[PDB]
Amino acid sequence: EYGAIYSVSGPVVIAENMIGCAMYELVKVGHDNLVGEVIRIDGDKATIQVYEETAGLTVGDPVLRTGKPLSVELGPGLMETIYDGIQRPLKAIKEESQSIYIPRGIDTPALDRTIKWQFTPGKFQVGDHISGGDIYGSVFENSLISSHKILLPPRSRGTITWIAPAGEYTLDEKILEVEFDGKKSDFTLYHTWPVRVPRPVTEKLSADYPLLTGQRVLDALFPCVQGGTTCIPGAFGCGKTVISQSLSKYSNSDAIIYVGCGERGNEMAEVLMEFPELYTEMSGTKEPIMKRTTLVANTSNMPVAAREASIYTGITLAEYFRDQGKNVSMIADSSSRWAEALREISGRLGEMPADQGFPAYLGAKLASFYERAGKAVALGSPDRTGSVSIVAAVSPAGGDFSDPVTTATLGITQVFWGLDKKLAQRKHFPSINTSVSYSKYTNVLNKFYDSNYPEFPVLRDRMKEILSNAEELEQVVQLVGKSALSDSDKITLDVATLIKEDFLQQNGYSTYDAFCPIWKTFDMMRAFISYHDEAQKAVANGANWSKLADSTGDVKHAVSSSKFFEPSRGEKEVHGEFEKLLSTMQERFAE
Amino acid sequence: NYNTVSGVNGPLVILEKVKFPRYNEIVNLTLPDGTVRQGQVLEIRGDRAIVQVFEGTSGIDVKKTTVEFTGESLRIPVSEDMLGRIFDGSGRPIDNGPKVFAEDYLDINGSPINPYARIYPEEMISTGVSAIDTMNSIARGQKIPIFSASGLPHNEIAAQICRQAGLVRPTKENFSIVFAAMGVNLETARFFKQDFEENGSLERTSLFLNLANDPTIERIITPRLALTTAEYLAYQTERHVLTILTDMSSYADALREVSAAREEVPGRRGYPGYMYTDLSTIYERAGRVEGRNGSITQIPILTMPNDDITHPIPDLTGYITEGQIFVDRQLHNKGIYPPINVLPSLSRLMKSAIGEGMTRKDHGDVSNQLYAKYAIGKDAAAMKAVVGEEALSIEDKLSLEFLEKFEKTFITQGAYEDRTVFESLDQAWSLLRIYPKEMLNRISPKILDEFYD
Amino acid sequence: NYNTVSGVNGPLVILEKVKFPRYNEIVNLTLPDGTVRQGQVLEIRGDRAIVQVFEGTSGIDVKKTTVEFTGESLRIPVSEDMLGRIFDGSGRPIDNGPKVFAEDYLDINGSPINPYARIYPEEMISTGVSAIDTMNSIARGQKIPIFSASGLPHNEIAAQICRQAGLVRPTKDGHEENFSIVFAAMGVNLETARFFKQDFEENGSLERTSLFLNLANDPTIERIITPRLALTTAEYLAYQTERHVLTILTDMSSYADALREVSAAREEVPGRRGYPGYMYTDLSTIYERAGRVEGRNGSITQIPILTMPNDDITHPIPDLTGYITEGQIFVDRQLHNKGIYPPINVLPSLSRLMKSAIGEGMTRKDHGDVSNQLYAKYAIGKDAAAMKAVVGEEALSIEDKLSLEFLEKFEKTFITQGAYEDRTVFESLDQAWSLLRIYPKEMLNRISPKILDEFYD
Amino acid sequence: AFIILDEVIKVTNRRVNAIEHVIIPRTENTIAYINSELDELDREEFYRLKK
Repeated sequence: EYGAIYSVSGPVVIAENMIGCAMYELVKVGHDNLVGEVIRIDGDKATIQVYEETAGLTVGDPVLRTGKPLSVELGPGLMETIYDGIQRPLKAIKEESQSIYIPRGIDTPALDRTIKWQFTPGKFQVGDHISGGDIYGSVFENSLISSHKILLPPRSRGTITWIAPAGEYTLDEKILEVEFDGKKSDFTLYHTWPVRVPRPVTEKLSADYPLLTGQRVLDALFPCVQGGTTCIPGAFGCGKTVISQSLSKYSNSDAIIYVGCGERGNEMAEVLMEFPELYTEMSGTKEPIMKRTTLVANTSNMPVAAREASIYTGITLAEYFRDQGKNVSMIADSSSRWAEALREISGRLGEMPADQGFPAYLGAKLASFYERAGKAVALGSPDRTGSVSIVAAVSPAGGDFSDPVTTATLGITQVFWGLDKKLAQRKHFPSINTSVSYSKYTNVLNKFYDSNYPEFPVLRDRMKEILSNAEELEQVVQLVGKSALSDSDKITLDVATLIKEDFLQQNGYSTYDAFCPIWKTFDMMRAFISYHDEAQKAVANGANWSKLADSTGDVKHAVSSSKFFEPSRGEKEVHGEFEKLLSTMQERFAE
Repeated sequence: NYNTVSGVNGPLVILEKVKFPRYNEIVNLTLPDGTVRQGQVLEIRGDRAIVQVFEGTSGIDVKKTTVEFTGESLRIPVSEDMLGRIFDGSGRPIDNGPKVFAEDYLDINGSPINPYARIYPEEMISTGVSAIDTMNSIARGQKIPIFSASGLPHNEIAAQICRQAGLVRPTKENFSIVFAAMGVNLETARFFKQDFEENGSLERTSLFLNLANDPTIERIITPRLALTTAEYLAYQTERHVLTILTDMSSYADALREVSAAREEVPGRRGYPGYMYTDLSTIYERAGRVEGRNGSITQIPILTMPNDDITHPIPDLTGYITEGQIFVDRQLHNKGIYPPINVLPSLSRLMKSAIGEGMTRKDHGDVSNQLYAKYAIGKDAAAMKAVVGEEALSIEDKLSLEFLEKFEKTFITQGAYEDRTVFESLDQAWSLLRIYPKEMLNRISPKILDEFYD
Repeated sequence: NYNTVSGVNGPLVILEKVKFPRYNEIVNLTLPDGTVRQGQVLEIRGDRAIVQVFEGTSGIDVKKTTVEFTGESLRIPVSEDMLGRIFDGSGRPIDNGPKVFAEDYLDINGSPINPYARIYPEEMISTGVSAIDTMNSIARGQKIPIFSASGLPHNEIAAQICRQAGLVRPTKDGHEENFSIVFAAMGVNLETARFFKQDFEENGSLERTSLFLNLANDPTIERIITPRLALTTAEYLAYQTERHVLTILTDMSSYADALREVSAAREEVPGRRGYPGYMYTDLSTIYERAGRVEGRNGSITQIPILTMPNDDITHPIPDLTGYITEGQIFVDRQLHNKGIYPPINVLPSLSRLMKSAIGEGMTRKDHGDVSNQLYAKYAIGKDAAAMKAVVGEEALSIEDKLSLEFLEKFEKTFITQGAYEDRTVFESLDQAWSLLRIYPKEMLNRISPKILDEFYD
Repeated sequence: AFIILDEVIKVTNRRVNAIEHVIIPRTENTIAYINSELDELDREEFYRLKK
């Protein structure tokens, strides 16, 4: 039933004859059809909350209800398209309206219906039993990834009758006719799924598949498996954007879903400008990085409803791409903005705050957002495997860990990597605190990595204990002195300084130091462990520290070059150097 | 079945044209999309009624929805076939098995044990841990909680306890436990599942699993179903019932959320005012029944927010349950085996399992002496860290080394390693030998002469 | 004219018999004594409608009162000739100048800038102050907050900045059209406003700029709506007129109390310390009006100013502008009580966009390095000042004494500029090098060899 | 004078140790408890006002 507003209070508008509409349902208010959301419902008069400006909306103006909740369009035409918190293209808005500003009440489609695509039935014929999630065909979207699989939409089970494949059609055209228990039904290449409801899958599983960060320290210290969850600081000027971009580019995942909450205009503009500049490095060079990825940007001026629920939409899209059986990743920048927007939404909902101005559903929403990720098997006949790697950033107001956002982030995410501004001010590579770094996923990742016998965990724990001993030695150096220590302590300190230079530090600006392969990092840790073991063996052999440090300098200079020389196809070249280190030991057994 | 509904606000529901509604009555809600959601009645006034929706009011039409009222209160399908089978938070089977046949339909709220009919905790048990034996004893049928912190090996400690429980107990009929989770993590769920699988007790135990993805109402109702199950096991089945509950913090925050959503008058820290009694509902349900064999031993597990022992959660937990086992993050970063703080951790009655006729009369005095030496060692550690190592007396350094050895040896054993009570008492006797003769004033001459080699 | 008004409580009143009313609609309220009081609709319902009289309902009998419905919301008279005229919170005359002829009318609500249409900071922006344009650099499209305090002459600083803004780009080699400056007053004293207008007319920048003055005696709605008016004015000279614009807001705390009263007008339950929970969005609807547009030569920059209550940075306002805006300019009460020029602490002073506002082609290659070196000299000089106050000056070391002399000099020379004093970036760098000349060549570890070789002479 | 300097250095080290884990921890804990009490009181007042 068409609604008519009988009351307007601030952003909130209550409309009678709304009995047909439901709770938490989107609606178009006024003659301008402004975007709004129904909060409560009393009899035939529902109380709705307009996310846009309430100016211009008057009495007597018919209010049309969508009849459903907030959703999004998953399918072809979604990729290589920038979107807002309301899931609308900015570039198409600037192309059509030809304005630098976005008018209130304006609306545009997320996926282009004016774009013709060539679709073809892959593994679906007429008479075969299929269900929701089962691929009914394949249509090429981006220029990088293989043709995007068009699958039978959820809550649809039956036998196919008339297939419109193969052929050229838009996203607004039905590509199939399915016969269910409800008799005749229509199905298209594009589908619509709720933003508050995660994408349906067949079975849930645990993720043993490690995701490649490309960074040495990231893959070694705090490795994040594909499907796993990791968190970090949202401090500006700490060079977080470089780490994020490098992580997105060197990721082993098929696609990347970036969902922003809110930030300064300069930062958002910088990210938007630097986004399309990235190029692929798989098949030499495909299209831009924006083609095989999705971007959702919301500034500070954006609505709170388009902020807190933006992560839901982004995760919905990421899971939608994961519903096609492809590993993806969800990046969230400045989640504290979404938390504050959730606080303002809590104040707008009249819900009594819990602590420090946080809402009641805070922990529930956080856990709900954290449980959407992971590696699993999607629904349908296809039975394709997929994953979603969650990555979030927290930028608290006061910076204290006592804040609800920080506690919830640390609690939900099993992996927390701190970003220290001083570490970035140390004239070093990407800033991470070695002391505060911890992960609970180490066990499964180690057990899984042992299958290929690529074992970081031994050298990881060894270098960890070495880092602890070096930390104690550093505490003792600031207490008594650095010249009062023993030979083992000095060797440990030198190894600590060496590991923080040619190992931990990796320049993203260079070619071979940009992305460190698993074999590269493993060989690096192996060579380092070999050097430390050779030094420890030479220390007990009766060799002087000075003579050893003088004689083994060539080994250190050769080991320092193991971060370069490109491609690891000849990784054995490093092993020889390790043998040379053993010769260095033989050089310590002579002089 | 009434198809009439009036208003809708937030996560709640209000209906009219009904009468004689029952408090917390089972009600079936059929939505416009055909979705069937279970719900309980909140309050009833005149010809109008108000109830709370478990699955949420999201996506529900007002005039297109129908509601069927059973009129009976909250009812659960308890049976003797629940053993070995896993159940979800909504009561539905999580083991993907067929329809479970209910032996009896009973209220999940649980019935408080009568004071005269209530029997005091007695006998003893072997948890396989020295701290769970010497420092703080654990009676069979008694109720003690476990206070841990986020990031700590709480799941590992709980797994070790559950695994070594029935194994060590036999050295004192196998012990039967119950696993219950409310709004927990999927990773912790997998860890707990692998733990129950490794322990092999899953066949002799029942599991109630409420995911965090699931609603808060189901998670809160999981504890009730587990309570009714354990009660039916410790009464009708006449067997020993161990109660293992996890993620109480999530249920607490969810309870505060439900309290705030109804705009009810909040208590301390924004929580509910009935929270104390709400916890005391399942807290005082534990105990022994006179004339009835078997007992229900409550071993809850909770996590203090931001590792704060001053948090309202731990305070209310201690105000409800009698005694608790505290886990400090200070010893958790030491790399040593699981971080139990002897000072904060204590048992309600440690004198029930002590004395002659049970195990030995040298238990309690050695516990008091060890606690005294440990506390003195802690104070001496603070003083040594303050003034210096040369500013402390001999007894200070002695108690310091004794406490350090107690932490490195006695406190650190292993997860898969279950230490016998005899081994614990022996290790304690060897630990007291480290201290001087005049060091322990809490020990008697006979025990001092007997224990000293 | 509507006599159907049901009742009046405080500044807000309710009126029955309304048809097709809108939100934030303008209305003319004629009082019983014949007094003319303007008003704006706060809310509307199916039965009655609630509005708010800026002059108040005091002395207005609802029986003899009349209410004329305009049928339109708050709008602004944008024009290219708008520069040089002074207005008030309601858009009415202030300095008793003429009536500005509008080129086009626009909405006060305005519209947000598209994310893909946003352009990053490129051109540098000269502040003109020795402690501002040097330490933390500012560029077009950057949000730089100004933190003042009680008893702090933020007015004179604002006037000095406005005076230094006109000559800020003589060196740019956009010249024909003078850059537009926007002066906005909210809840300001009579003396401060008088001095502001006097200095504006004396500097001669009053003709090339625009002034909107809302005093404390004026209604809160006027001061609250003043910001939107100035924002729309700056927006009209950017997206349409395509010209460089600069926005300046004074006493944002008074506007915060005004917005608090406006929020209390809806009888809504206040948040922590009596402040709206939507205040974050309110500031997000303000500071987001600054930035660079892609394809547009004209850029708009905004530099708001707010006084911290009870000399505390813990205030909700500062915390709100902190994570939103990039960098913040604080004020040291000690240096202000030291009888010196503007007391901006170099330690607290920072800018995130300062990296794009310096360098070759922007300002100088010696800018950032000498800035960090000067800041380090002030900090280490402060530490050495604390150390010398302990064991005495006999324990003073080489670098310690050097940092002491450098700190004293920079405090008595570099930091001190003046009220009407405006120094060029070249003069600032020259003074910086001259002040750093007291230290040796090896005394600066923050300087590069090439720069030092191409500078020192 | 060197011996007296050693004693004074010992007193200074003791004062530094007293300013490390003693005064700092006490002040931090007190500030935390006071902040909690103030926030709780403000929350109660805001709850009463909301009621």
